[PDB]
Amino acid sequence: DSFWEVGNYKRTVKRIDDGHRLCGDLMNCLHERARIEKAYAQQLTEWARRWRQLVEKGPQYGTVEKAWIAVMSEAERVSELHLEVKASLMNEDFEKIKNWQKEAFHKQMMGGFKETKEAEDGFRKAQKPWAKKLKEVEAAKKAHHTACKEEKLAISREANSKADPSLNPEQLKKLQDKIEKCKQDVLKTKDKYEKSLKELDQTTPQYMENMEQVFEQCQQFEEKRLRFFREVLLEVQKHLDLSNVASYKTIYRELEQSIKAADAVEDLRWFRANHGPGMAMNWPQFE
Amino acid sequence: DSFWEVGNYKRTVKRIDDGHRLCGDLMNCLHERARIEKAYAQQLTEWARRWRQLVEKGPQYGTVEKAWIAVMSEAERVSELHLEVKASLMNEDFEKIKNWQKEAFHKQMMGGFKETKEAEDGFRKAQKPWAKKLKEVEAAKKAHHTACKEEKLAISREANSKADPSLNPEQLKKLQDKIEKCKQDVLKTKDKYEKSLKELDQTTPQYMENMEQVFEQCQQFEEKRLRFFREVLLEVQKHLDLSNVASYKTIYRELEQSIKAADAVEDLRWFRANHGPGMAMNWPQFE
Ligand SMILES: [Ca+2]
Ligand SMILES: [Ca+2]
Ligand SMILES: [Cl-]
Ligand SMILES: [Cl-]
Repeated sequence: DSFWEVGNYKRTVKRIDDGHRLCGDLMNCLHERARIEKAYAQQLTEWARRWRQLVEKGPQYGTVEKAWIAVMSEAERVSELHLEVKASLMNEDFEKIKNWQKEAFHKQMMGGFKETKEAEDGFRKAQKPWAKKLKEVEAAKKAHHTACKEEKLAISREANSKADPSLNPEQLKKLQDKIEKCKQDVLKTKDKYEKSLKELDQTTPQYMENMEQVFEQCQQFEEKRLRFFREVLLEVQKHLDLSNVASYKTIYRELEQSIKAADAVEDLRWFRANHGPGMAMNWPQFE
Repeated sequence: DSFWEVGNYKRTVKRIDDGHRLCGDLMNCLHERARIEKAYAQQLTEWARRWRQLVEKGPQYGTVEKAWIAVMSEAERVSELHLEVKASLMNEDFEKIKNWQKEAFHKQMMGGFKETKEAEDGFRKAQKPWAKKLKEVEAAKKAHHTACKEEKLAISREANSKADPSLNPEQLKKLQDKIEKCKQDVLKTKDKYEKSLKELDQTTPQYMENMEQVFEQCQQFEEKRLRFFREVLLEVQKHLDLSNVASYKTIYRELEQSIKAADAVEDLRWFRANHGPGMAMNWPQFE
């Protein structure tokens, strides 16, 4: 069926509540992910703390130890970034939505929202006249299609004397009497039936305005929401994007640094002077 | 105290068994790293399957819907990357260390490594001659400082003769013989104490030389593990680095462009003509 048909704006008004619903959704969606971003960061700092300790108590000293611990550090510094994502999603994006939802929706006392009950009210009194003066027409339709069908009944019960030569005098008098009263009956109904249509076609213009006038407002409101989503999702896109960052490559430019700084020659060197033949020795002498 | 003191070559030998353990530690270190990269991916893909349904089943249609879902996609393509890390870590870095750690370590039929019992036996082979040559000197020490101190007591037997005209020169002869007997036990022992040292010096150049080769043979083997750790870690750093990854930057340049394609006007135009004043209508007529 059509929107212009009485009470079919229902699905345009329903979009309002759906709008409020789509806010909470976009919030939970962001939040639920923000929680995952922290889950990763937390697992990294925990892991780092674990091995930064295991390596410490480990038997592996020297420059290699530093090169090793450099990875525990990268894990931490990565956690710092991902731990920043979380906040960037909640403190900014999430809230920026929560606020928009309140400054756009107002919970009516009874139920639903103000801007929802208003659209309904608006559409109603913007369709009322075209609906009421649609009853005059419809009440005239079943008033004419009842008389116009009543005419054929007279035309039928008029030739009922083609077999029975009964009271012919009183017959052709009454038969041609009812078909005449029915002639004006169908004509007077059509006359008042054409009127109702005029009375409606005159209500149409004003009805075409008030409706679209109430509808246009909804579109504008929905626009503010759509354009708002494109605005938030973009920010979110930048809060997830770590490729377009400089501090990221840094973490992996310095990791390569520390690892390369592992001079094996220098390690064996140290070990040679502290545990190897490089140690002093009181060679046995006369006492 | 010093490495050159007999037996004090354990620290440099214990280094061997440590080298093995260390490998096992670094393997667990990487395994736990990837195991987290996996859990992080699993959480992402499931976050996608989670909301990719809620959005498609939700009241959010049109371009804005696509822009929204566009996020789920980035959440998947990212998860896919961290899964490449898990594999790279376990299939290469890990399987590499494990492989190396077995090709350089062979457990005995008794326990311990063939290379552990390799250096120890080697050290003893080069130190035994020096040790046994020293055990003689050590005995000569409790040989000269046993007759030389035995000499000092011989003077006591004479010093005690200051106010005791006891025996005759007959006894003086008994203490007079110790002049050409006790003194000999000091000049003959000190003479041999010389030999023990002189002869030991003939067994120290060959001693250090030999003791050196063994130690260097450890420096060689140890070097291999060190340089290996460097080679490995370098690769590991590269398997964790998503900075210089072509696919990574693309993910977001693609997400962003997808969100910018979210035309608000596009969605609006559609609704008005599908549920609004745009819909056609059978304006009442004569029947
Ligand atoms: Ca250590
Ligand atoms: Ca949908
Ligand atoms: Cl409220
Ligand atoms: Cl209220």
